[PDB]
Amino acid sequence: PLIVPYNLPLPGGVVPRMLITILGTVKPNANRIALDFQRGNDVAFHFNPRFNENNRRVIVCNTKLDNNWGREERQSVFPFESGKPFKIQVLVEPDHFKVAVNDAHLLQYNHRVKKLNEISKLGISGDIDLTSASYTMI
Ligand SMILES: OC[C@H]1O[C@@H](O[C@H]2[C@H](O)[C@@H](O)[C@H](O)O[C@@H]2CO)[C@H](O)[C@@H](O)[C@H]1O
Ligand SMILES: [Cl-]
Repeated sequence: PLIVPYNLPLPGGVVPRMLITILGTVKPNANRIALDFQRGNDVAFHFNPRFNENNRRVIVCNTKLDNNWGREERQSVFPFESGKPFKIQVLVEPDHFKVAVNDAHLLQYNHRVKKLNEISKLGISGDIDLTSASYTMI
């Protein structure tokens, strides 16, 4: 019921205790999913499940500054499956984003962009049917 790519504004940026929840279903024969927490043109946190990178499934995380991608942090634990519904929860903590998928902790990503209050948009894209994109304070 939501258009993809989807832009979710994050008013006044992010802050510790902010929980962002994305519900969707992976399409059959999916290639990629991307969450992009943006600070203007910069990407503070790119969370990028890849379903077929040299016949491997991997999650690539990174930051884009001044149009340049930085050093990739790769996670081989891969909780997504083509055709299946998922929940991604991103909890903002003082020193990292903490990601859980389907209620199971997946990874953390240390804050490289430090102006948390300027990370004011989340872009959601890729091979999914998007059901819900929302946030709350815990
Ligand atoms: O780093 C995130 C970024 O990756 C780009 O692709 C990389 C690829 O991961 C790497 O193996 C290769 O050496 O360089 C490519 C270009 O930097 C994606 O194009 C981009 O969308 C992000 O996902
Ligand atoms: Cl910064």
